[PDB]
Amino acid sequence: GLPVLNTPGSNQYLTSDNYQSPCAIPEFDVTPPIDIPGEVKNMMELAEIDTMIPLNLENT
Amino acid sequence: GLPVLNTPGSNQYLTSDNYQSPCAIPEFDVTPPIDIPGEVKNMMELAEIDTMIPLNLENTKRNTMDMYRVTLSDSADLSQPILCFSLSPASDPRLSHTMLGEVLNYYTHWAGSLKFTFLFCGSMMATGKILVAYAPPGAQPPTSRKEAMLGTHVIWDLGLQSSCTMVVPWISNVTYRQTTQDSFTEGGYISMFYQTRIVVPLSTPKSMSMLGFVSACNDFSVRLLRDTTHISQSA
Amino acid sequence: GLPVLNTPGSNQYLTSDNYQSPCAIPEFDVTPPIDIPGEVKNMMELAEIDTMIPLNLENT
Amino acid sequence: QRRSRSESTIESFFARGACVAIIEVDNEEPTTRAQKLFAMWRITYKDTVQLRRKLEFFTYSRFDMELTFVVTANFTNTNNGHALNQVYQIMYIPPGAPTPKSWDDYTWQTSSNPSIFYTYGAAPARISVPYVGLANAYSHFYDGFAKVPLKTDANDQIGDSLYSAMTVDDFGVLAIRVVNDHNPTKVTSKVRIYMKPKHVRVWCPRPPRAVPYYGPGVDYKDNLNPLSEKGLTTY
Amino acid sequence: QRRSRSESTIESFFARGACVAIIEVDNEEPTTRAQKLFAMWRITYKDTVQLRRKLEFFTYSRFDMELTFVVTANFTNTNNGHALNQVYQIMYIPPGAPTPKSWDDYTWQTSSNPSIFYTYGAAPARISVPYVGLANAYSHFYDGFAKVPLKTDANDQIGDSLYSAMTVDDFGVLAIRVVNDHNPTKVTSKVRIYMKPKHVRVWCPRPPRAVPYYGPGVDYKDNLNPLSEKGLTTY
Amino acid sequence: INYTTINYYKDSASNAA
Amino acid sequence: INYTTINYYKDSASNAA
Amino acid sequence: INYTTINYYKDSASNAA
Amino acid sequence: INYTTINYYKDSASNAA
Amino acid sequence: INYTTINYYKDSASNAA
Amino acid sequence: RVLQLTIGNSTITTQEAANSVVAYGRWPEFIRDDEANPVDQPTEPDVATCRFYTLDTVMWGKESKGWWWKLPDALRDMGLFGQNMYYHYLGRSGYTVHVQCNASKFHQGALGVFAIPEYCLAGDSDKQRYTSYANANPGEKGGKFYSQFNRDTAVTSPKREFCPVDYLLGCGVLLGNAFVYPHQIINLRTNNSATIVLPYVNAMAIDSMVKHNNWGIAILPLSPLDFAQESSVEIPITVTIAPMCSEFNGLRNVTAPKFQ
Repeated sequence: GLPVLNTPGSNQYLTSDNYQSPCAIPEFDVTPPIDIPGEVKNMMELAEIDTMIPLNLENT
Repeated sequence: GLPVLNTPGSNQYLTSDNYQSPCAIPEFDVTPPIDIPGEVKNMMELAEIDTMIPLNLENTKRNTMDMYRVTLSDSADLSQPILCFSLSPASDPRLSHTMLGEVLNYYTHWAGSLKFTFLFCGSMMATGKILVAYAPPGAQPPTSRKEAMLGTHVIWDLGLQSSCTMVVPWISNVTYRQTTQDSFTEGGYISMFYQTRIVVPLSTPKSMSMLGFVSACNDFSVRLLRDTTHISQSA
Repeated sequence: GLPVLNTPGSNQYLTSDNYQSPCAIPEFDVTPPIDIPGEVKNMMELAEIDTMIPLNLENT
Repeated sequence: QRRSRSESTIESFFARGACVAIIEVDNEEPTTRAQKLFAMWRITYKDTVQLRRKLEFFTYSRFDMELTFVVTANFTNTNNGHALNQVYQIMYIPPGAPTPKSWDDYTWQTSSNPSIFYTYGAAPARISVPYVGLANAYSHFYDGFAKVPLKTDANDQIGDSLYSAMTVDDFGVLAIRVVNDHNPTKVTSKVRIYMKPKHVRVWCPRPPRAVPYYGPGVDYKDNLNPLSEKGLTTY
Repeated sequence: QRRSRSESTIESFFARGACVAIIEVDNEEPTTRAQKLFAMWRITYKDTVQLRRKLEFFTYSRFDMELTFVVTANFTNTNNGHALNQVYQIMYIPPGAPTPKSWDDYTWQTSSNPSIFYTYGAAPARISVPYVGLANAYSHFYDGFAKVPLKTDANDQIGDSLYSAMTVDDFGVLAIRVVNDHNPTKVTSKVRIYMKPKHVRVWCPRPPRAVPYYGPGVDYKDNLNPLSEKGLTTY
Repeated sequence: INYTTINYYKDSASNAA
Repeated sequence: INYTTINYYKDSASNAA
Repeated sequence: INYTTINYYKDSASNAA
Repeated sequence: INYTTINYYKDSASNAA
Repeated sequence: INYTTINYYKDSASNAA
Repeated sequence: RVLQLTIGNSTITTQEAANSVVAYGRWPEFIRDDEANPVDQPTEPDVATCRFYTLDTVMWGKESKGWWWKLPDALRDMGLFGQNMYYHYLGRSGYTVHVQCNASKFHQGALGVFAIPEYCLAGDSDKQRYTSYANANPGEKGGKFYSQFNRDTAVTSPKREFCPVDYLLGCGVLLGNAFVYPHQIINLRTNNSATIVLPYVNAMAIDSMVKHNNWGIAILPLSPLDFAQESSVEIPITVTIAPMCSEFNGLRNVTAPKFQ
């Protein structure tokens, strides 16, 4: 049919990968989203929120 | 030739897949189709067909011919309900084996407004009024007529016509309810009381009969096909 | 190289198939055909030839 | 409006592939008993219950096919000797073709019949079959006979037939054998055939079976009481 | 300016796939004990800690899925006899479907439920699941009940429920068994399920858990002293 | 966002849904 | 320098990030 | 509905029916 | 005589020399 | 009837006849 | 508004006219093939022979269970349609089953008239699909349903006949699920007639009539009959069938099957 050639790095399972993958439940009618307040678009809108630190950590 | 790289998920056999597959008998002259009447294009033209439910499932008359009809008469008590059943079209045993039930046991989620149609098959001279009522969940199931007239209800006459039509609306917090016996997504309650007593003249039978149906409107919809529990292969 | 994914039905040998297949003797000078009389283009020019049937099949 | 009715379509209702049979085939020294050196299976869908009860919502249908063969193996001794990797020959036989009789006949030359060689351990086999009917649709629930007993018959057995059957042998058999010669160590195999219809068009809906099946007919013997116990006026 | 803020995005924060369970399944002669011929696993994410504590920065979320099944095997005897290559059947079961009870029931025919056949030794299985919620988002930290005890109840157990739970059975189970028949040699298997969310949208941030978990609730029993010893004015 | 369907085999039953 | 993304499957959850 | 046939090999006998 | 280079992955370190 | 030759590798000795 | 329903020479008038269910929305017609190369014409008894034939009259008592017929099994006794069906090898037809059942204003009860395509009933003996011809085609006299399943035990003389159960409908389905067939309800409160037009439903374009039986009619009393106060009450039911748009093909010698 078509002369392919396998390269190294085949049949492994790398955890950080973005491959296509077959769906298990095809033809699925997904529930549409609504405008729930307070959407986080990035982790940096959690660090930039002003939070309190513990200072006096003496043993009592 | 070409440097391919295998990904995970190879050499498995997933059952729900749409791959190409080699034919075994090539160059085949297929018999052409003809216009056989009654083509089903979708499962929803089976649920929307109006079918009868079994109501009176007492132990003398369940699994018998007479489990479909409800005996209502002149000497019946006026404060007591005629028939009562929740709106759970796969877990309620009075609605599991209907055609609406036998389709919704294949699918997990469902939503849509479904309608009931009762049929009075007494004599011509018998009259009366019947209050059929629906109540959304959250409260106690209604016991007497005094607390069951508050919800959505239809006063149904027996003299002019011999059939009502009650379209139960779609009131739900979630988009899709389930086809299991669950308490988080409860359907509702259906009850039927005497508005007024049945009035029957002399030389007329006192014991009438009633048949109840069920359907689905044109907005009913289901998803997530799964197995069923209405069969058992005894091997 | 290229993220392929094997499907079921691989490594089998189905007898009725039309796959490409590598030649064993490449660069071959094929003998050209000539107009030999009576070419059969289809099995139906064998059934439509009028042939005799055996009728009297008694045991003698 | 705003409800995807795509999950309930006919081509999506038959998307899963359920088993139709399990075939034993063994590889031992040839005994005087019923040798399972080759095994045969009559092609039919009415062997299991979940695919049969699903197809019988519909009177007529036409659809392609996609079979899938999943093969396992075992040993019969604890520290049994090791054995090389085995090769199976699945073989289709149309109606009328010569049936194999021994392990190695003249008919395993597969000179006309399509056959699938499946090396054990690889991905499963996966072949497609087009619409092989001879009418315009497959006919579930044939009503009549095959033969009609005439008045001018000699005896009863000439005009004798079988109720609700179109042909004695529909669609032939599969004939699975193991290509490798037999060993003093024996390897028990169990082939499972899956089946996934494609391009499905159906006609004339009918209600589903609700007492357990019994044989390839439409009759019944046991468990004639499907509906459970439930009160009349209890929610 | 001139700092790529792309590594910290939500779709990049959930890029790794952590384990959610380890399932034992064994293949031995059927004993009188608790036979691990088939095993079941309730689908949940709150079994490990690293994926649970990561998802609970956020109150609501919606996201797809990509599972991955990694299967190992062992023997139980030193010079144990050799055995052929084995086939596993992972099987999904939606809520309400019939649960398997033996090794080989009528329910392993996978006629509706999606199931994955995984020959041992090949690349791992790798399937995707869409957003199967029924609200508009998955709800971490449900506050209320499922049932409300009324004044008109008979006893306490009718209106009884469980704090912070939406449904008793969320998303069903997996049901892993080994297709091959049992042997006098037994092979212990340990399936590990990985999970990698895709297309992640989250809402309403909340601070993370900082005492160790205890059960599927939000409560705590032990190690109530997270911060260590450190002086006030010491650098 | 779309995809690509290319029928590879000559037979009609070989195609996809 | 660029690349090529071709979505192969019909389902929405089957696609890549 | 159609398909795609691309001959890959140089030899004449290598092609498909 | 030439060839064809098609970068398949999104990451920069994934490419070829 | 023709075919398709696409050279995949950069090196000259890697090509086909 | 009163239907002067006339087909052929006979005429069905009425005292009440409400509806007329056309099964699956298709009125019957002949074979409509635009790709037909032969233009020769078959044998069509369609010039005056669309008549209403009338079957036997059954009596619906208080404890009667049901009736069932087959088509075109019920028409082999009478008419010139019964003669064309024997000389011709294959033919098709369409039907109008008209069921009238009168009662006074003081009776009650309700029948249900179904039309099941490919109506395979169930045998009684444990031998599977083991039913003789004469017992599986009772003719215009029909058959009756039963209360409980009583299988036969006589093994040297097996009965070789059906034993359908009414709430199983014979086939195996429930009765409340049996409204997906094209149906009609003779509610004795309002109406007293029921007409159902049946198209030709079969897999082939044209098929034999001696061996195959397309439609099956089943009349179930959904509610039991009751007069004023008595315990003995009998009203009659009469069925009427009209073969519409029939055609036949392929003459041969006559065939008389045995009916013991």
